[PDB]
Amino acid sequence: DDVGIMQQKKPPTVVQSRTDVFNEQFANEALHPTTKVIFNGLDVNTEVQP
Amino acid sequence: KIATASSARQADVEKPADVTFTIENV
Amino acid sequence: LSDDFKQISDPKGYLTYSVKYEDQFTKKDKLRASEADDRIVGPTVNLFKYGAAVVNIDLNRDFFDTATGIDLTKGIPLVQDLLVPIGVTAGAEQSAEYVSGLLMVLFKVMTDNRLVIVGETTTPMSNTLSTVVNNVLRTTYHNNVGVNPALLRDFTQVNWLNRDITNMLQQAGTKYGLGLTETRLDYVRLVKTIVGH
Amino acid sequence: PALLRDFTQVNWLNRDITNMLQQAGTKYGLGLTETRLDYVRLVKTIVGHALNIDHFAASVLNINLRALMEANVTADDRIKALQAHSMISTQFHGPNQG
Amino acid sequence: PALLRDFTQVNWLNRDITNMLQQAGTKYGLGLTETRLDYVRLVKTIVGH
Amino acid sequence: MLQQPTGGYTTLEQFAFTIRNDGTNATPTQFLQLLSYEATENELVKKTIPTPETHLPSARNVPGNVYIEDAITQALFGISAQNVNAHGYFSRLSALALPNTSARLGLDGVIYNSETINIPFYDPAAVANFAATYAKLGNASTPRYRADMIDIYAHVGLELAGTDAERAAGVMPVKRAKFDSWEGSLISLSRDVVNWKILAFLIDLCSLEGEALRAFKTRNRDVFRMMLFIMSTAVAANVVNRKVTKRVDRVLEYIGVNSMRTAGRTATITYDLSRHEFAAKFLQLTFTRWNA
Amino acid sequence: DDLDEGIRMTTYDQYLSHIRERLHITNVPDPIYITGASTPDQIAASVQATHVAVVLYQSGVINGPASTYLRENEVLVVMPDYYDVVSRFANANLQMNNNRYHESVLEIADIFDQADFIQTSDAVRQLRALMPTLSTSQIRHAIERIAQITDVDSTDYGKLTLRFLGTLTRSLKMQNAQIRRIRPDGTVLRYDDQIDIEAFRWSRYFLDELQLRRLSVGLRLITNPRIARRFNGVRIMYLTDDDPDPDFVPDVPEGYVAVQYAHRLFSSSLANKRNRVTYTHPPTGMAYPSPTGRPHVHMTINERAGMSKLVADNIIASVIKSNWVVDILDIEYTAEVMTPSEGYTQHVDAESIMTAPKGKLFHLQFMDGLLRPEPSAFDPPASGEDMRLIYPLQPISVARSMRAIVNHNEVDRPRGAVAPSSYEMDTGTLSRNGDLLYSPVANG
Amino acid sequence: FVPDVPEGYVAVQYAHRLFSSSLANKRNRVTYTHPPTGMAYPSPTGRPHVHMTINERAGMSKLVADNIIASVIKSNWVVDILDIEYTAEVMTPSEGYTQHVDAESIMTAPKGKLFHLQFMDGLLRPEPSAFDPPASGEDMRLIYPLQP
Repeated sequence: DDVGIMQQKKPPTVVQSRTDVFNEQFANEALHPTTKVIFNGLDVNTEVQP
Repeated sequence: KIATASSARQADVEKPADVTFTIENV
Repeated sequence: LSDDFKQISDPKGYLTYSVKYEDQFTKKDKLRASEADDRIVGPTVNLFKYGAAVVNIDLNRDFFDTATGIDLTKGIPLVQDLLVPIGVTAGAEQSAEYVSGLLMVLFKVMTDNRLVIVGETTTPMSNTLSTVVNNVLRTTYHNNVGVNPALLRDFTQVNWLNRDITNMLQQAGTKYGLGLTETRLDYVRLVKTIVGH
Repeated sequence: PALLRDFTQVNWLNRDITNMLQQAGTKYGLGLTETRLDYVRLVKTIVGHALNIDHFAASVLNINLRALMEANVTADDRIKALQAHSMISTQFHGPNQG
Repeated sequence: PALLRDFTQVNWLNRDITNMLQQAGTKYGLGLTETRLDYVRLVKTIVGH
Repeated sequence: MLQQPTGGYTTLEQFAFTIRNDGTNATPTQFLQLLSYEATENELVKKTIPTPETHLPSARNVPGNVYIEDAITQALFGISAQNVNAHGYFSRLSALALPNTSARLGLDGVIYNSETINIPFYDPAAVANFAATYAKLGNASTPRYRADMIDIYAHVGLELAGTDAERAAGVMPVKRAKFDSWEGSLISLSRDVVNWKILAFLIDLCSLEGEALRAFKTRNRDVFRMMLFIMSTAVAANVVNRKVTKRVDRVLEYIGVNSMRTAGRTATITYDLSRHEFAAKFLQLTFTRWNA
Repeated sequence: DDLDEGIRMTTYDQYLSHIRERLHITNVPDPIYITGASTPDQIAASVQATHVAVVLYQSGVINGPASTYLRENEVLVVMPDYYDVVSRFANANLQMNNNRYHESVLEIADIFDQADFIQTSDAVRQLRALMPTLSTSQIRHAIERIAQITDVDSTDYGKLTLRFLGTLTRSLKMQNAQIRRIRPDGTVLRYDDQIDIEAFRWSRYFLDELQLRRLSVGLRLITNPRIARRFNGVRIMYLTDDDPDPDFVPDVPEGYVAVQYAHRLFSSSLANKRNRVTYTHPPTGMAYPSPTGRPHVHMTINERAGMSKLVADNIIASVIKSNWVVDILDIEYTAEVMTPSEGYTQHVDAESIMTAPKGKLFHLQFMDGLLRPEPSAFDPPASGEDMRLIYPLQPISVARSMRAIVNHNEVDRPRGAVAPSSYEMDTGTLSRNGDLLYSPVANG
Repeated sequence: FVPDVPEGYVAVQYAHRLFSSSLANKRNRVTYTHPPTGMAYPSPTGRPHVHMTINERAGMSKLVADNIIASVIKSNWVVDILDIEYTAEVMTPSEGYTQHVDAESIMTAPKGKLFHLQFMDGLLRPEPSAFDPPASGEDMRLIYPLQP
């Protein structure tokens, strides 16, 4: 229940950037769990608060 | 530091029976 | 004489516990415990240390060796060239390799001619053992006590575990023991004496 | 001194200390003891230990920990203080407000 | 052709083939249909593939 | 196998529910006496609770003894409960729902796949009556089946703080609860409650019928109200101390209004969204049974 | 009547292979045929004479009371064949019915009291069931392999070393073989204790008594559930990776319609100026060219072989865009159950699962995400969704004994933690004959 | 072609208040709470069909933008961004799309930027030969005009 401290092993993260038009195809899809972010560069929480 | 998995299984320690020359009883 | 049996001490089982730990977990409270108790309960409390994510019961790979042609690395026995297509090489990772595996298990157990001889043995002086262990222990035990979860009673930090195990052991239907126990064959001779451990 | 019971060679001492500890009015303890704050969270868990420490210092460490326990400051307080010191209608998007 | 059954992309073909094969009057097979052995050696002599 | 007494399993002294009160033992009802309420301008109104989905989770066979009581009571009351929506436990619950199952629900609150003669267990008829509804907790997360997490707390409020006239009217002012209290009174209360064998209370809730059921509802109202109290603290938007003379009075604004607060706090146990899904589903089911 | 209850019956080939030679060897009259003119009293007389509850079938329509007797005393009728079995009985109830049988194994120990002539069990049958149909040449291979494992020279075994005909190979197959005296005519004589030696009455699969003793233990090990870890079938489905437990199989949702996969279902078809791999849906026959917008299907796939790549890809696309659930029963796989820190050392494309050779063992990994600690309260929110396709069809972790040896909240148990089974710890006692036993439960 | 909103959808004005970090299954999530019912939706997959109207788009968190677009993809949200100004070049099928506009920029750009969308006119697309086996892919269009 304790909040984790050591850097945990996260699942690999696909970043399918999504454009005005695209040809989705799902051969070679990963079957194991795999996070799917849409935008590039999400690390926007940069103003650290001591 | 990163989190790490590890594994262990109980070891065999079976050995051919010792040939003692001493005896326990009369 | 014919060597009809393979006399041995501190025997391998057909099954062994195998365990995976997530090593970031570790109880802050170190458990200093009696020396004599740690030479009985010890291999267990190391095998099931805090953070064991899983404890499986596998075929003993050290016993069902590669000498028998078995490979237990993928969790099932797998034997290389028993059931095979003829006129063509079988190919890797065939599922028949599993059925072949069971035969080689079934074979190897059919021909286990091991005969246990008592190995090196301690006789702890009893005041030197915590009572939960002393109730389990029966006079004497092999120094290679091996592992059993019933040993974790009143030792593992993991409270639900100790509560559930103490809950099982305190029921009539189960009762753990260790080392020398009386048996119908006690005092029987055969060159030496038979005993029950 | 309560530790000296059945240890110190000095017999009158052990007799008098055993005599005190066996009265109802006094009862020594050591280490982890249950308390009303057990299981309470504050990042980590609060616990109670029966220390060998003066009651004045113990009293202060208690009031400190309980001060921090009741303080209940959260991220929203910080995003509020942040908002006050930033240009009007600036937007903040931190963690959970609680 | 009967081996194309449930194995060719061309649907109508595989349907028509599966139909002819599912008729009582026709039945494809491939391999060791029969085995005559010696009356004394007990080894196989004349197979029928 | 335990026979179920005509008054339900709760009549047995074995299943008595008793919270601590600044450390002393107490019936839930005599703790609930300490509760006091300050009304505010807002008015809770109980909407009809939507009828629960008929679809039970599939009765898949699973390895091991599922510990369903500890699962439910933790998910409702235990600090930082985890994996509360994980499906296997409720799959075995659905397995209990079947007309002639080999599964048995022991008084321990565990389900054993064996006939297991050694361990005492509830009459299978009763636990089938109970699983037939509470296995539905297994769809607590699935979006098609999710419970209202917001309006349902109105009912909680009504069954807790509500005066008999307010329960008649079906509407009550939103209330701020308060009581003379000890240090970690809310956490300690939840600990006292999470040790409850609530499978007894629920199995009796589902299996009992007619006058026996109604008499059970009056006999066990204060227990249910205590569980409602723990949940209401978990979702109270704010909780604080108020120093009246030497006494300290704990206060929780507000009863009956789920804040959907998810971040943990010192004062009380706290629901992650998964626990809100679970608890909301538990409430929909439990109130649908409680009102009949 | 319960599934165990009913009229026991076995095919003649089964009777001949097993029970009959035992009847001969135990010196009992051949059990009677039942004409249907047969009285139940006759059948009782026969079951008395044979010391086995068996009768052979003869001719049509067994009479009612005799049939009721067959049911009440569990007499094992031996049908020549199973075609139109119900016509053979005069069911006044009209309740006896084809496809209302329960096929099951029956140990010979259950019908014979003569313990000396019984060595094996249901186990070996159950293990033969896993085995491929075996050519005699394959059998010889298997034997020679087992020989080389045991370091014996099996050269010229099962062979003829003729000077002029050369070496020749006879079949080594001989299931249930017996040593029997033959007539000079060459035909077999029934075993006679009067002239043939006693060691010959029942070859015990040609094993030493000791090897049989160990063979029983081993058969108990092989048929034991924990050892059986070659899992079958995968359920492909598009969900967020929520449930921590490795053994998870998502339930199929209420609205789905099961559809057996067949090449017939998918067809190239024109749609909006292109050749979509259209799927027509059998309940309505509506054709859906796009993977999206198809009705919720629980498509079982009994046989992956011959599936088109455009079709395999189209099914997986339908799994995502239309939320199909797709069981694939043809897959045999081993599953390693990884802990969260060790992640997923192996990764599999949907293309590989849709196109593995039918006999090869896939090796899937599954997370037991239970030992995974809560996020720091200030970690940035995860916008996107973790997603998961592959699932076990039946439980994995059959080998599991313990799980999550860590505290939750320092006292409360983690959800999903498992205490070791009680039977691990019952150092029972020996029986009066030296067999192992669990401690008595309750008393006495 | 401006696609119609499907019958089951509900209109919801965007507000920063609708999205928030929240603990779910051991992970912080850009939870969306749906104002008609108030229920939180920690993940994009479960969310009710929503015809979201983003009148402003200023001040909005980039995580919230990735979450809304994920919701379009997963929950089939139809999200109408009113602020955007754009030129649009119709293209012949032979021409193809010479250049694309990522949703990342449509969702996170200054209010005055002038996007240039492209649109194929499919009227003159070649018809496939009757026998040729189907291609594996599926073409998709994520962004649409609100006006002709």
